[PDB]
Amino acid sequence: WCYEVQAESSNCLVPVKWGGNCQKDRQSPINIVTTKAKVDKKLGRFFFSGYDKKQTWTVQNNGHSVMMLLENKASISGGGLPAPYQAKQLHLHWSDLPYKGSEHSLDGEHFAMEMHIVHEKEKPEDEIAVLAFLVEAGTQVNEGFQPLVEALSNIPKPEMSTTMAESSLLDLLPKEEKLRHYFRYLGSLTTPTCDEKVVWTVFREPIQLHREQILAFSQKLYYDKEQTVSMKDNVRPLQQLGQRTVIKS
Ligand SMILES: CCN[C@H]1C[C@H](C)S(=O)(=O)c2sc(S(N)(=O)=O)cc21
Ligand SMILES: [Zn+2]
Repeated sequence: WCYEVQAESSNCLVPVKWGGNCQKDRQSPINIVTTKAKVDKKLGRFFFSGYDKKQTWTVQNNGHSVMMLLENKASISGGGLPAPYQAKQLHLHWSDLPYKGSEHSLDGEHFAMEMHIVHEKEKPEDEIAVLAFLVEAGTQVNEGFQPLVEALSNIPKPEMSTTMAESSLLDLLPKEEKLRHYFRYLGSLTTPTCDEKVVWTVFREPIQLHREQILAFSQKLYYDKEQTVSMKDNVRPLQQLGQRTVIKS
């Protein structure tokens, strides 16, 4: 399987031809019409555990994205979730243009990147909880992202792995006060096999990176071990909401 962009220069199955569960009815990502999302008072604050601890994370190019291995060293609870969820991995989706790098959209507005923090239910439509943050260009270098951005030139090819300098997950997120507002729905993984087992949370507040930090991703990373196709536009096309609803805090 591949993204649309990889087909043009392949030395593979494009998104509209993906099999498995990818052609089903409760798929992700979606466009969120914010006025159509109903406030649900049960969507309380998230509580984070291990997000404040400095770690040296392993980060790897898996041929589709760059992925930090979180190795169960952090967890979340609250946020209307039925149970705590263990953190498994963090990865991103991006482009090199400001309005075609996110997977989800808000009222038709797209962003430059989207970051996905993937967690698994501690014990189904909510086996996996993904925390989704939308990214745009701001005025300044986001210092919290510097260890990740700095690591990228050490994993230019698929299968490569490196160790980031000391950093926390908290360093990557908005101020906690700004995480109170989010959107919630049930959907799928955004890559094959597209399993309908994800409870999604899309935070309303964008993260800001400097333009140069966002461009680093497409400038330093490659889809192929021949380094001829720059990694970008790793974005699944929008899927239909159908008879689901979106709720918000
Ligand atoms: C390369 C895609 N990997 C898949 C399977 C992995 C086992 S996972 O962590 O479940 C996961 S989370 C997402 S996303 N884009 O919906 O957040 C995709 C993936
Ligand atoms: Zn993702």
